[PDB]
Amino acid sequence: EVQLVESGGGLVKPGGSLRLSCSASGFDFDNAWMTWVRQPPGKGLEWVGRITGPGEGWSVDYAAPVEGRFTISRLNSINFLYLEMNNLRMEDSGLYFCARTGKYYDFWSGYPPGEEYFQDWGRGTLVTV
Amino acid sequence: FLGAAGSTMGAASMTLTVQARLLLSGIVQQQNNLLRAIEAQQHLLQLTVWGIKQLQARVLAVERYLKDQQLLGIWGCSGKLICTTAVPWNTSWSNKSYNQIWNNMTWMEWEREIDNYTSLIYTLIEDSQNQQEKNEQELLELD
Amino acid sequence: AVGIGAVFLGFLGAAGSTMGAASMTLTVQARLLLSGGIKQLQARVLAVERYLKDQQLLGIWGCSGKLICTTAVPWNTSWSNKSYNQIWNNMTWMEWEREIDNYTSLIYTLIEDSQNQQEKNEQELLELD
Amino acid sequence: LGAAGSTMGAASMTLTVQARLLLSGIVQQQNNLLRWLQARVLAVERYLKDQQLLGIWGCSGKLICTTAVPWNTSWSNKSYNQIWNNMTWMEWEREIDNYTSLIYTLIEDSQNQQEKNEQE
Amino acid sequence: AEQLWVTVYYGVPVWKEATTTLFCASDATEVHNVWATHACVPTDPNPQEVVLENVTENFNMWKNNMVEQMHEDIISLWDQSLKPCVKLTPLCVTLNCTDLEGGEIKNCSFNITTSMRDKVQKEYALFYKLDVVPIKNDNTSYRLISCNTSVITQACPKVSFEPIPIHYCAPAGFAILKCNDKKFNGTGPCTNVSTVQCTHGIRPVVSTQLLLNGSLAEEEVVIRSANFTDNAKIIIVQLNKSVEINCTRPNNNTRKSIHIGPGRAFYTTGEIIGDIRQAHCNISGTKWNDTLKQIVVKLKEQFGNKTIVFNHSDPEIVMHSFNCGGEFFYCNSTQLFNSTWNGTIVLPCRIKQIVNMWQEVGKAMYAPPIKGQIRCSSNITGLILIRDGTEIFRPGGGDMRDNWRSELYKYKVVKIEPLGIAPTKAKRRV
Amino acid sequence: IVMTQTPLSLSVTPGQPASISCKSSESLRQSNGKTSLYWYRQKPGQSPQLLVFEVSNRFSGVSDRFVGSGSGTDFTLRISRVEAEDVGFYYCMQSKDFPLTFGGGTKVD
Amino acid sequence: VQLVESGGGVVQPGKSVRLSCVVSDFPFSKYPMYWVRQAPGKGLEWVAAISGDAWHVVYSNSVQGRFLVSRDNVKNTLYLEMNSLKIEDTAVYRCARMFQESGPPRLDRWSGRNYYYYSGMDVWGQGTTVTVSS
Ligand SMILES: *[C@@H]1O[C@H](CO[C@@H]2O[C@@H](C)[C@@H](O)[C@@H](O)[C@@H]2O)[C@@H](O[C@@H]2O[C@H](CO)[C@@H](O[C@@H]3O[C@H](CO[C@H]4O[C@H](CO)[C@@H](O)[C@H](O)[C@@H]4O)[C@@H](O)[C@H](O[C@H]4O[C@H](CO)[C@@H](O[C@@H]5O[C@H](CO)[C@@H](O)[C@H](O)[C@H]5NC(C)=O)[C@H](O)[C@@H]4O[C@@H]4O[C@H](CO)[C@@H](O[C@@H]5O[C@H](CO)[C@H](O)[C@H](O)[C@H]5O)[C@H](O)[C@H]4NC(C)=O)[C@@H]3O)[C@H](O)[C@H]2NC(C)=O)[C@H](O)[C@H]1NC(C)=O
Ligand SMILES: *[C@@H]1O[C@H](CO[C@@H]2O[C@@H](C)[C@@H](O)[C@@H](O)[C@@H]2O)[C@@H](O[C@@H]2O[C@H](CO)[C@@H](O[C@@H]3O[C@H](CO[C@H]4O[C@H](CO[C@@H]5O[C@H](CO)[C@@H](O[C@@H]6O[C@H](CO)[C@H](O)[C@H](O)[C@H]6O)[C@H](O)[C@H]5NC(C)=O)[C@@H](O)[C@H](O)[C@@H]4O)[C@@H](O)[C@H](O[C@H]4O[C@H](CO)[C@@H](O)[C@H](O)[C@@H]4O)[C@@H]3O)[C@H](O)[C@H]2NC(C)=O)[C@H](O)[C@H]1NC(C)=O
Ligand SMILES: *[C@@H]1O[C@H](CO)[C@@H](O[C@@H]2O[C@H](CO)[C@@H](O[C@@H]3O[C@H](CO)[C@@H](O)[C@H](O)[C@@H]3O)[C@H](O)[C@H]2NC(C)=O)[C@H](O)[C@H]1NC(C)=O
Ligand SMILES: *[C@@H]1O[C@H](CO)[C@@H](O[C@@H]2O[C@H](CO)[C@@H](O)[C@H](O)[C@H]2NC(C)=O)[C@H](O)[C@H]1NC(C)=O
Ligand SMILES: *[C@@H]1O[C@H](CO)[C@@H](O[C@@H]2O[C@H](CO)[C@@H](O)[C@H](O)[C@H]2NC(C)=O)[C@H](O)[C@H]1NC(C)=O
Ligand SMILES: *[C@@H]1O[C@H](CO)[C@@H](O[C@@H]2O[C@H](CO)[C@@H](O)[C@H](O)[C@H]2NC(C)=O)[C@H](O)[C@H]1NC(C)=O
Ligand SMILES: *[C@@H]1O[C@H](CO)[C@@H](O[C@@H]2O[C@H](CO)[C@@H](O)[C@H](O)[C@H]2NC(C)=O)[C@H](O)[C@H]1NC(C)=O
Ligand SMILES: *[C@@H]1O[C@H](CO)[C@@H](O[C@@H]2O[C@H](CO)[C@@H](O)[C@H](O)[C@H]2NC(C)=O)[C@H](O)[C@H]1NC(C)=O
Ligand SMILES: *[C@@H]1O[C@H](CO)[C@@H](O[C@@H]2O[C@H](CO)[C@@H](O)[C@H](O)[C@H]2NC(C)=O)[C@H](O)[C@H]1NC(C)=O
Ligand SMILES: *[C@@H]1O[C@H](CO)[C@@H](O[C@@H]2O[C@H](CO)[C@@H](O)[C@H](O)[C@H]2NC(C)=O)[C@H](O)[C@H]1NC(C)=O
Ligand SMILES: *[C@@H]1O[C@H](CO[C@@H]2O[C@H](CO)[C@@H](O)[C@H](O)[C@H]2NC(C)=O)[C@@H](O)[C@H](O)[C@H]1NC(C)=O
Ligand SMILES: *[C@@H]1O[C@H](CO[C@@H]2O[C@@H](C)[C@@H](O)[C@@H](O)[C@@H]2O)[C@@H](O)[C@H](O)[C@H]1NC(C)=O
Ligand SMILES: *[C@@H]1O[C@H](CO)[C@@H](O)[C@H](O)[C@H]1NC(C)=O
Ligand SMILES: *[C@@H]1O[C@H](CO)[C@@H](O)[C@H](O)[C@H]1NC(C)=O
Ligand SMILES: *[C@@H]1O[C@H](CO)[C@@H](O)[C@H](O)[C@H]1NC(C)=O
Ligand SMILES: *[C@@H]1O[C@H](CO)[C@@H](O)[C@H](O)[C@H]1NC(C)=O
Ligand SMILES: *[C@@H]1O[C@H](CO)[C@@H](O)[C@H](O)[C@H]1NC(C)=O
Ligand SMILES: *[C@@H]1O[C@H](CO)[C@@H](O)[C@H](O)[C@H]1NC(C)=O
Ligand SMILES: *[C@@H]1O[C@H](CO)[C@@H](O)[C@H](O)[C@H]1NC(C)=O
Ligand SMILES: *[C@@H]1O[C@H](CO)[C@@H](O)[C@H](O)[C@H]1NC(C)=O
Ligand SMILES: *[C@@H]1O[C@H](CO)[C@@H](O)[C@H](O)[C@H]1NC(C)=O
Ligand SMILES: *[C@@H]1O[C@H](CO)[C@@H](O)[C@H](O)[C@H]1NC(C)=O
Repeated sequence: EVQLVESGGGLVKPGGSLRLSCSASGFDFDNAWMTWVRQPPGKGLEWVGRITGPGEGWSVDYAAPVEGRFTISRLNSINFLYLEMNNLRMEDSGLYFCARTGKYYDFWSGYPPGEEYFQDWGRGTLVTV
Repeated sequence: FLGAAGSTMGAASMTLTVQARLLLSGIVQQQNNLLRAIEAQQHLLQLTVWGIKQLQARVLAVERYLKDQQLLGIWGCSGKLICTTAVPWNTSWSNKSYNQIWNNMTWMEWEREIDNYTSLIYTLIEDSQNQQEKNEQELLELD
Repeated sequence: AVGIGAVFLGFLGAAGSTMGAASMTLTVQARLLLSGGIKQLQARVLAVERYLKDQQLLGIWGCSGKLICTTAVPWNTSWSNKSYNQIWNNMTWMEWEREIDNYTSLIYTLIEDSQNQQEKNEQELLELD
Repeated sequence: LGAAGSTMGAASMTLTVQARLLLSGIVQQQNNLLRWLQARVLAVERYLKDQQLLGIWGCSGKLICTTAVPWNTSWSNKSYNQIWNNMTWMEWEREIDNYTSLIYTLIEDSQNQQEKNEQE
Repeated sequence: AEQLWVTVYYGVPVWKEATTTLFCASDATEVHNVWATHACVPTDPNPQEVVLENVTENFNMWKNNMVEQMHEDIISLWDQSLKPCVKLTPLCVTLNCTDLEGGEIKNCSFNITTSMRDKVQKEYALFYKLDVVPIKNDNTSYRLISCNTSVITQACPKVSFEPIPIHYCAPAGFAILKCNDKKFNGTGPCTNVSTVQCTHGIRPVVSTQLLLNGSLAEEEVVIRSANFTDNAKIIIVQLNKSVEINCTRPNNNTRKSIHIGPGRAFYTTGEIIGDIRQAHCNISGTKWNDTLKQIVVKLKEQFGNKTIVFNHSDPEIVMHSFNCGGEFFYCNSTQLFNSTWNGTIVLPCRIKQIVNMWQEVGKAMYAPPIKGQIRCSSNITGLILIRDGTEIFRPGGGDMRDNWRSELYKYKVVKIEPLGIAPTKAKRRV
Repeated sequence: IVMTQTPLSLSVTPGQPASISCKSSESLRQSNGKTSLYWYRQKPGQSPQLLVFEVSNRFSGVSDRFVGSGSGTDFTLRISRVEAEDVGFYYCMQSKDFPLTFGGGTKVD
Repeated sequence: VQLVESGGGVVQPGKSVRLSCVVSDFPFSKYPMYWVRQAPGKGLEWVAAISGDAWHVVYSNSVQGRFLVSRDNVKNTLYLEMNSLKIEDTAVYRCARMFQESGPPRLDRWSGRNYYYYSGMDVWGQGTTVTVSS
């Protein structure tokens, strides 16, 4: 019954700013790790960044080509996820997904920090730069 | 300062980190220069039609500022911008679900959704919380 | 073609009630204190100039924005020969502000310069550690 | 205005007297309405300018409050005891008057627009 | 599920529709002008304009309170500056006039002036046919026109009359919305609604059958009205391509003074110097012809058959009227309404010195004479037209309120109410 | 309150204008800015149908010749060029306060 | 839309029945309702009224305390129960909808008292008939 709807995508000039939103439903958004993933045109899925939960201090991690330009945030009061993008380039354009993020670590074979997986996705919102 | 009047409620809280786009700061940078004393460098030279209207203009700048501070002052939410309360939302006020209010809605349409019910919410903050907590706080100082 | 009875409270509605019943009623007398051929304008400033004074005196006492608050100024039994439970259960407010009318000036000086002036020089010098 | 010649570490003990008498002074106009208030209305607006501005600066009610904003010595690099136990307040204002509005945005943003993003 | 809690947000971007009282902002001195009124808040050349993103907001250009507010105010400004001056009550006496096209200006000789009681004073005077009336009981002997009409009151000569742009600023907490659609009908919704704090320049020009110094519609020629197939709702023609006019008073016109008020001197035409040459105007014959065809194309998108006919529209209401340097011209604009669509145009002008009001009852201002020669040029950018129901178009009457509807047709007034609540999961810990 | 009307019987033929007025004891002007007087018609053997709700506005399915006016006490419904199917009754109904009453119903033949 | 009643007929004095008006399509909790009584050969008499949230009930003085009305916004029903019947209650009852919409109750600020607005009627049900005799 999980539902995620991205929004805010549109046409933007190089160097410009943009703010994508994600309305989360169907689960416990508050303690849930969230991730942004994009698909450039004619290319595959690409991990953008991920915000953690309370125990992790809402820490956020970023992909190298995007570190410094992009900002991931949350307002848990209305179960919204956000993506603040500044100084965009052509290659920033694609279809942007938000997805509920699960943590996995096998005790006997695992290596820290284990692995993160994406159990629920939204339909995406189109960024054109 | 109305830059996100077409944006959505789930997204307008992002740009609201600027002080409601420095809302009240536009008043103090106005009344520093509204109180240019060229009015006192003339004594208006007379009583004129404009100075009658300016006098009726500054009063509304005084009153309608106070009615927004007082209501924030009484709600236990003095000077903040986003504060939570103790009042439970009643679904009879709006049977809209969660994401439709935030992700999929403007602001001014949402005004007309609860402009009927708005006044009941005003009493149901004060007499439910801010009248109420002060007595229960004072009981916790009795010991 | 309208009409229903009372729901919450009225304006000045607790002004014949006891203190313990009027203490839960203060907001209605708090809201409508401000809102409500030159002689309208001369009223529209006196209504402001009375509101600021009562707002200002709460500001000095470390008690701005709260409806009620306590201090550390000791009540002096010379001011009232009334017993405790007579005050909180039998006396109305309108009677009560004829009984402590004379002492009021002593009270207001003995809030500021007594405590909330003194609770800043003590407050500022709790640093350095 | 008594400690106007004091140093900045000394005149701070008279901060309460200056604040009280800013508003209306002692009350003149002893009810003599027998026989034309713009100056009366401005004095409130001068007062309400500052209380709202201390409200945005997270510092309503207080007289002396701290911050999370470090100083930028390009304003004035004059060090601690060069001024504090050496200079009055009229002269310290005549060192910072060019930079005044620049201080006000920084106190607004990095102290309460910042700490609004720490509430959660 | 999560029990939702109430959260108060201060600074929400909401508003409503409201009414208010406005105040001027002049962008600039001895303060003796009727309209400019330099006792006024100075402006700010900050560009304050904020654009929106997603707004659909209906306006109106007739039921907007901003234009009814001026017409109760600009008559107040123009009558405060008329009250302390001298009355002209002893002037309404028996005249004796003669002439020195025919005889237009009139050497008139009335012979009392009660500076005192015992000794009334004979007097020399020079008048106009637009100010005097004949009397039926004797030989040629006249009187002023508006004796039994209203109190004729002289304007003080040390005043001014120039239009100066008056920026209406809303008071604080309010705001003014502004649309930016080029094809705006005048009464529909808009798409790009920008937000300002204080409007643009408005020249307070008074004129009839045209607009002077106006504004500029951009990229094409706009025609607006409400009820097209009714004859009542006057169409308003705004333009691009500002058409220039010259108008002049080719005389010298020295003025004398006559002491009638004990401390208040009456001013009249002393003697003209030179040659009696009628006041007129000049219009470029090329641009005017090119302009009217551009109107008819937009007319034939609302009256697209039974082709457009121009025909010209009592000395006052029929004539074209305007002011020029504190001097009021009545000009015969018959020539500009001749054609249909299937060098330097000279229009003659007459001069009246007893103007009337907007409601034209209860007061009658008298202009003082002005020494020297008067030149004024102005951009004609506004045309008033009325239908009759092929289609024939007259200029129209004299409802002066319609002038500013061509200048407030993008502006409404709102009320920023930045306090509002919304539910969320977070409760204040008590 | 009390609110009667006049005349009870108007036995007419089509082709002429006439009018029916309802007279008010208590004056009607509510604080919303409107006068709550509702004029409507029944046919014999039928539940009634709304002619005009306010004294100004009309209802759907109404000929243009049905005009009404009045002060706070005077109230008038005018029928221009009275149509052939104007049989039955005509009740004047007010909505000031309770109990909200009626008129007798003017019979038109 | 469709608007009829049920439960009509003929009873004795001292008896008690309850009618049943049923609406068809409009949102029923939004609107208030009414009851009217046309006597045979007479004009009309107002009977009763319910608020939209079924909280406010105003009766006529003659039938005060005897009758009973109620709502069920889920089942979209409308009841007029009656008690202590008299012979002069024999007339035509009609179920009727308010013309305008109504809002929620108002709560004036100056006195903690709500307000339910009430305006007149457009859609009369054809209605049943109750006769009280021997
Ligand atoms: C907040 O509160 C305010 C009120 O309070 C205000 O604020 C307070 C603070 C106080 O200050 C207070 O004093 C203030 O006033 C609420 O405002 C109210 O809003 C509602 C809308 O939600 C308004 O209701 C409408 O009113 C019109 C008439 O009002 C006019 O005049 C007023 C004032 O003069 C204006 O303000 C107003 O805008 C109008 O101009 C009324 O006619 C409307 O009803 C018709 O339309 C609806 C919509 O279709 C119909 O409902 C439908 O009914 C069918 C039938 O069963 C159902 O199948 C549908 O499901 C249902 N719903 C929908 C969505 O369709 C309704 O029945 C009626 O429909 C007409 O019905 C007739 C009769 O059947 C029909 O005529 C027929 O025609 C045919 C063909 O011609 C045949 O001839 C038949 O014989 C003939 O009978 C006609 O065709 C139908 N038309 C249509 C389109 O269906 C509508 O209710 C209300 O006026 C307004 N004010 C007040 C005081 O209440 C506000 O809502 C509150 N906010 C919130 C969020 O709640
Ligand atoms: C979210 O909001 C909800 C709605 O808010 C409402 O609207 C807002 C805009 C604002 O104005 C609010 O102020 C307003 O309340 C809140 O819901 C309210 O909750 C309160 C509870 O605190 C409710 O109060 C109860 O009211 C009941 C009704 O009282 C009326 O009726 C009494 C008599 O009752 C009548 O009896 C006859 C018997 O014959 C019934 O007739 C039968 O009807 C059948 C069905 O149609 C059938 O047709 C039969 O033929 C017919 O005989 C009749 O139907 C019935 N009336 C009703 C309405 O049912 C009167 O005595 C009384 O004066 C009033 O007129 C009370 O019964 C009830 O008391 C009972 O319940 C108590 C707690 O449950 C219990 O302790 C008591 O011992 C007692 O048993 C309450 O007093 C209020 O009605 C609600 N509002 C609405 C509109 O319904 C909601 O609270 C809020 N959410 C939260 C979390 O707070
Ligand atoms: C009639 O309309 C035309 C065009 O709308 C007006 O011409 C424009 O007038 C303004 C000010 O009068 C000019 O701005 C000035 O430009 C000069 C150029 O040297 C500059 O030095 C000044 O500082 C100022 O910026 C504007 O350029 C000019 N437009 C053009 C194309 O030349 C004209 O003034 C109007 N005349 C009347 C009588 O209304
Ligand atoms: C007005 O005064 C009466 C008493 O004179 C108050 O009634 C008392 O109310 C409390 C509250 O429940 C009861 O415990 C007492 O038993 C009541 N007194 C009596 C004699 O029965 C009444 O509350 C006062 N009005 C207000 C608004 O407080
Ligand atoms: C108006 O002025 C004319 C011009 O002076 C007056 O007419 C003169 O009257 C005297 C007296 O008989 C004659 O000597 C002159 O020859 C007349 N001149 C002319 C040009 O007619 C006249 O009396 C004055 N008054 C009126 C009422 O017309
Ligand atoms: C206009 O009429 C006046 C009469 O009022 C003429 O004024 C007279 O001028 C002569 C000299 O030319 C004087 O001697 C008289 O005393 C004047 N009479 C007066 C002032 O009443 C005047 O000449 C006429 N013509 C013009 C051009 O002004
Ligand atoms: C201003 O008005 C002029 C005059 O009509 C416009 O110029 C003509 O516009 C029409 C309609 O688009 C064209 O058919 C003509 O070719 C244009 N030129 C000439 C010389 O007639 C002009 O488009 C308007 N706008 C601006 C910005 O100048
Ligand atoms: C525009 O004006 C015309 C009048 O020339 C209106 O047309 C008629 O208006 C009368 C006025 O009540 C109606 O009785 C007629 O039925 C109308 N005729 C037609 C064919 O509509 C027209 O309605 C007006 N339009 C607007 C939008 O005001
Ligand atoms: C109206 O008067 C103006 C003078 O203000 C004329 O403008 C001059 O036009 C000539 C062309 O013949 C230019 O060479 C001058 O530079 C212009 N001078 C100024 C000051 O504008 C204008 O030509 C006149 N006629 C019309 C029809 O506008
Ligand atoms: C505007 O001027 C024209 C000039 O042709 C006037 O038209 C005619 O003027 C002659 C005078 O030589 C009259 O005999 C005619 O009767 C006029 N024609 C018409 C149709 O009236 C015109 O009268 C003037 N109009 C105004 C208002 O001044
Ligand atoms: C809505 O209007 C804006 C306005 O943009 C301005 O356009 C003028 C045109 O002359 C130009 O001079 C300004 O520089 C522009 N910018 C500013 C900040 O004033 C347009 O940009 C939008 O495209 C318009 N929207 C539509 C749908 O046309
Ligand atoms: C919200 O946006 C809608 C577009 O998407 C719709 O959203 C959900 C809630 C469903 O209704 C579904 O039909 C669509 O996917 C608009 O249609 C709508 O007008 C917007 N505004 C609201 C609901 O207030
Ligand atoms: C309307 O707002 C949405 C939400 O941000 C945005 O996608 C869209 O670009 C806006 N409309 C226009 C015309 O920019
Ligand atoms: C003023 O001057 C005297 C002597 O110069 C000094 O002792 C005194 O303390 C000064 N005042 C203050 C407030 O320091
Ligand atoms: C403030 O410090 C920054 C470095 O952090 C410097 O770049 C800037 O010039 C300083 N401000 C001014 C006004 O000089
Ligand atoms: C304070 O400043 C004055 C300025 O000349 C100087 O004379 C004096 O020595 C200073 N005192 C101290 C303690 O620095
Ligand atoms: C004014 O003219 C009339 C007309 O002849 C004359 O009788 C009268 O004496 C004159 N009065 C004066 C003061 O010149
Ligand atoms: C009066 O003077 C006028 C002006 O010349 C003249 O037409 C008229 O004939 C004169 N009256 C007599 C009786 O001559
Ligand atoms: C302007 O356009 C709107 C639709 O966009 C239309 O409803 C309106 O009637 C038009 N204006 C006129 C005067 O017809
Ligand atoms: C107006 O034009 C005429 C001829 O066309 C010329 O004689 C006159 O000098 C012009 N006046 C002005 C002010 O341009
Ligand atoms: C005149 O009417 C006809 C009929 O539709 C139309 O085809 C034609 O375009 C119209 N003429 C003009 C100039 O629009
Ligand atoms: C203009 O209007 C007059 C008014 O009677 C009319 O006689 C004339 O035919 C119209 N057309 C022209 C070209 O004058």
